[PDB]
Amino acid sequence: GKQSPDIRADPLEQGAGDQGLMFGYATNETDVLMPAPITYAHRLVQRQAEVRKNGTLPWLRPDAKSQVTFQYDDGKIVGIDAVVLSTQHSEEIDQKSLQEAVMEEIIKPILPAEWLTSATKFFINPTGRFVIGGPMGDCGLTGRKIIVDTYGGMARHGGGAFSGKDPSKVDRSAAYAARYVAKNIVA
Amino acid sequence: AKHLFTSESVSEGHPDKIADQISDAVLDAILEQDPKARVACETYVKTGMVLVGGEITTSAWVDIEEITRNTVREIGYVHSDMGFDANSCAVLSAIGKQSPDIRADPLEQGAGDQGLMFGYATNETDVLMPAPITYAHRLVQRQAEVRKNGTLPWLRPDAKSQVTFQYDDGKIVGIDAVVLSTQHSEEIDQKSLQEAVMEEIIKPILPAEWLTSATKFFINPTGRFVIGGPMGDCGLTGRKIIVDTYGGMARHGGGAFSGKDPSKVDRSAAYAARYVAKNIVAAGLADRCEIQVSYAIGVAEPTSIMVETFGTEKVPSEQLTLLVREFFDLRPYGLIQMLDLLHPIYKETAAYGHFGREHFPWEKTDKAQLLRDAAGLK
Amino acid sequence: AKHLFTSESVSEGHPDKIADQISDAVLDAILEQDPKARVACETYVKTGMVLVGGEITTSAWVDIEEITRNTVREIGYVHSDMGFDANSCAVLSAIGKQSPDIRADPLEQGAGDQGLMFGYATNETDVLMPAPITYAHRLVQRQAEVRKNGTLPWLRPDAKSQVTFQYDDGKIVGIDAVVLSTQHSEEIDQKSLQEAVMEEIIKPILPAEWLTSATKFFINPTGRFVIGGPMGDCGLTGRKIIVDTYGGMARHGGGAFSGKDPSKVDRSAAYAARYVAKNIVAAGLADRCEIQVSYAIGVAEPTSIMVETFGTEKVPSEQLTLLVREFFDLRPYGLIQMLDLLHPIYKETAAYGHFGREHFPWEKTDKAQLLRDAAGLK
Repeated sequence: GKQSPDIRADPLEQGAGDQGLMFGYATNETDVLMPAPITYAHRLVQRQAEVRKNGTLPWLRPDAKSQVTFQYDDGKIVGIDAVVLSTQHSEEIDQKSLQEAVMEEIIKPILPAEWLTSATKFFINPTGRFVIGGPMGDCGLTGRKIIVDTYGGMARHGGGAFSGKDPSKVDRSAAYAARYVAKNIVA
Repeated sequence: AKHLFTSESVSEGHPDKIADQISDAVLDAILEQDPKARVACETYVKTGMVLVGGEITTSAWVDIEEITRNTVREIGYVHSDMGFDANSCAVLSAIGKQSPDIRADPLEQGAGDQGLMFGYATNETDVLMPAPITYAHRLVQRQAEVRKNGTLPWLRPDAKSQVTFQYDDGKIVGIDAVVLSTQHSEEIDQKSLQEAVMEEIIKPILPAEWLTSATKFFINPTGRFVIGGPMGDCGLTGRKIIVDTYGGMARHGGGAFSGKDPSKVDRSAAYAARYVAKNIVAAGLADRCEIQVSYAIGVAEPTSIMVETFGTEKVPSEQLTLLVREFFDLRPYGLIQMLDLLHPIYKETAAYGHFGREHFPWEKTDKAQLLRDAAGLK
Repeated sequence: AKHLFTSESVSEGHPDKIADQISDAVLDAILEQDPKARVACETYVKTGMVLVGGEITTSAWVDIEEITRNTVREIGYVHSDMGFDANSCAVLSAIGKQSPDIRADPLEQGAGDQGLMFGYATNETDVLMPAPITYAHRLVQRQAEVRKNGTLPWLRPDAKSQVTFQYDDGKIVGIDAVVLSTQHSEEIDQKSLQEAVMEEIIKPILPAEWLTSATKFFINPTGRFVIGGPMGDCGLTGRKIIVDTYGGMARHGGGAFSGKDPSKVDRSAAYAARYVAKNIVAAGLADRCEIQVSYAIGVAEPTSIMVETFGTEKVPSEQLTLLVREFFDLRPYGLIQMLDLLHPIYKETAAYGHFGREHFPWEKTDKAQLLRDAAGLK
């Protein structure tokens, strides 16, 4: 539903267009001042898209999910306890060869080798074949993945979705601003 | 160590809560006929249409349009002057129904999908919930109660609340700001609305000792609120997850609840995590407890279980994790068995929070005594 | 040789006519900016939603939702009590817009699609149209006129009419049955509605000498008609083609008009066929004339031209077919050039028939004198 913009007070005195809660988080755990588990979770799926697009593994398909379980000890990471990488592929590739390729080409280049011990458990497509996915597999709505966007489970969240909102709405800009002040305080 | 904490809640007339109630109304209708059904319902609510979609694996027959119109009609949208009419709105169904199939151990079923679930419980309140979210729910719940019983006939379903509590050394000492945006009819003037809302909603709910002269009240700060509901803003299922569980007081896994059958760990495990978190606090093991359970799709046992007591535990932390694994069966089917979730009781849980109301299966503290004896606290 | 003939018409509030007006309102908006655009708009109207779809090849920017709401609002659907609200209805757009491309003879362009087009004209009426369809349109048009100007404020947009004429040796001698179903408000009682409709609609329109005692009037035969319009029944573009052109008096090719730009022969050739049929009758060549033009997609010249005079021709039939080819350029672009169809004038043509109203380019009898001289009838 498109409308028409209208047409003298102080611009900085504009009130918030809607109420809400915004949370910003920052920790010196990582270089980019972010929780470690969420960063490496993003690396795996980002690596999957990178490998699929450049042609290293042509049989990959866009849909993919990752899940990394980190083992802390006195507040410091000492290893990785479980890695889950569910990816959509084509019917051409067999299941056994998919696990070998995904492990060697996605998990190995990303995660540090010292964390992956023999006690680490890998779950690469635990169910089986994953050929038809994407929108057909499940419905998709805007703002249903807010936690994986911001920090994962490491930090509290206000509950306001980001995507599809212009900066004038505090549900998005204030969350960016809260992260901005949180990062500067830690930095 | 004074610090202000804020939590908010929305009424059942909010567009994001209409979708949640419609999704769970469909779920409850299916569970009445086929308790073992698989339901994943997503609802999109626009200015004049309701789009109900998802994938259903059941042998039950339900009339989506009849359920949707009845749900909206019960909320109180009866004519277009309110901005949405239940009797004259488009109800499109995109539901894809399938047929259930037909010997191993039922408790060994793997999780249908991966995800993170967080459970939280604190001895701050009687119901073992964060205080700010409970009173935020009270205001919007009081608004619906007053509107329906006829005390204030000029109220309309859509309403939002936001309460800012002033902590001091971890204890609440007052309320710093109260915001109550409500939808009304054009009959009532703005000045009389603020007097009535303050006297009839805020006063009966919030304790009088917290409301001092320094408390700031924002009752419809913008102005008139006549046309609201779906016309004012779009509504989607699962956009209000934080106001459902705990507000901002606790971390959240990111999985929506409404429209999902108990067989999906995105909902049952969150209830189960709250169940074990409430029992640990109720047993006196910790003042605050936070539980994280993680599942991998196709795997029965959780990939990780984390208990956090924020340094308020009466027993060593590594002992608590053993107790959680010993007593509570956290396998995906074990959650259903230990909570009896296969009943049509999810219509009521999609209105003013899934937690804190004692008439729910996951809000029972029955294993609290067993845990206390196991920990040897006498 | 007495025989009863019946024709019917529907008001602009009918669901099948709302879709036609919405489709042509979109067409007129596009033609104002890009006259050479290609528009094929299909509209589906349901209880609370309007779905506008089609393929557009233009460089123009239009707001479909604003156009649709304004069109429905002008009809008179303003609140949900009528069964449909223009301000609170879902307007979904499925329009697929493309970009126009950028040297042969323009008149040699082939037809964009194949089809059959029929044109008809008879000297029975002044406007050279069948009598039953003209008076059927008068009743519904009078109903809208009375409702809007405030003579009968309790009327509502939806209305249908049906008049049964009694012929005798090819001449009308009376009216045997009049049916006028109209939508009203719950305020008016049924008995008073029939007296008002009969006195204020049927009496001023139909000639008094035709309405004898044997004439049967059916004014809302069922009963109350309060909720109608889109809620009562679905509406689609092109479902009322017969009531648009001639009723049952003439054959029809089956191509819908509303929502199609003039470049498509499914609309322009039907206008052109009526144009040549009206001129032949206006020239005195025949009392009744029927023209069929058939195009093959990708071919300029029509595959077949048929003239039928029903044995009422003043010149040999094979001579008429030569005259039609000589004077009228029936190539797909020749129709536009000889009728000046590239103007936003199609909003008015989608309400009470595309034919019989003299303010239309295809209703002009300018080549009648030329045809009469060519046939050598002095």
